[PDB]
Amino acid sequence: SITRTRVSRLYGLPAANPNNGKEYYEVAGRFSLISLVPSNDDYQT
Amino acid sequence: MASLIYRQLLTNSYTVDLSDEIQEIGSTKTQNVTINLGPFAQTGYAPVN
Repeated sequence: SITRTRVSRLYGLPAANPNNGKEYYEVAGRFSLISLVPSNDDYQT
Repeated sequence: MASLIYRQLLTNSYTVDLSDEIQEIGSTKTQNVTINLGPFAQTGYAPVN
């Protein structure tokens, strides 16, 4: 909201100060990758 | 002897029938060939949309 102003009780996160005084936000978890790379000790069973 | 070979051909003529029986029966009771795949794995692309 913005006090002294009738435009109040809206939703969203403002662009005025999105950090809320914090140096950073963090999100942590697992990473699962399937990539294509060279091959070694192969050409047979 | 050298005519015994003709006599032997005649005598053993019966095996023609056994060979025909082989030819006709094996082709009805043959097992489907299964391939040994290569040492690689035939990978390609992923499902692209």
